[PDB]
Amino acid sequence: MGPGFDFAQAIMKKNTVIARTEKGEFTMLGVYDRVAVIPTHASVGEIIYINDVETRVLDACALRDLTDTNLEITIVKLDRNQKFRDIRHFLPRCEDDYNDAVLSVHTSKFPNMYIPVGQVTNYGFLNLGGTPTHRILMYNFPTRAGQCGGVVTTTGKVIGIHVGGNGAQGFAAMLLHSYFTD
Repeated sequence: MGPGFDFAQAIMKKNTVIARTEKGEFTMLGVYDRVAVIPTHASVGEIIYINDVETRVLDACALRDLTDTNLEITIVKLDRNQKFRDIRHFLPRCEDDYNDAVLSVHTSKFPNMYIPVGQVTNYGFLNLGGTPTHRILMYNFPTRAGQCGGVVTTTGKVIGIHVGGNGAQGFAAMLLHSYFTD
């Protein structure tokens, strides 16, 4: 409807796949080459389904900060025959607050879903499903089951992936450029 949705749509159309694990179906953001991200609570194993195709996981790393606190991001390298468009230049370098964000989801349950969530706070610490978690972004939208892995964007930036909610607020794990240096 506007330049926010334009950016979100551009990311969804080229940089997302449907990931299925034994814990559910997730929006999965491809970042570069065969590297993607998913919430750690997806419990990625040796095999994952990508757009309903059996795919070997070449590597999976559940990220933690240097205090050994959960970040709720898992970086996955996929045994896929095709690379993602490189979107690492759209990743923020530092922790920050944002205006006018969009949360975009693409699953069997929620195809082509875009939500204008508005103001995004650098919330920091969250007890997420009983797990202490850092670098949490917060938006005042009542997000629901099926939205985990959803991409949070502003015009020009891919800033996080949706990892939970409490019925009134939604929470995303930050994406930082420094996670994806090679």
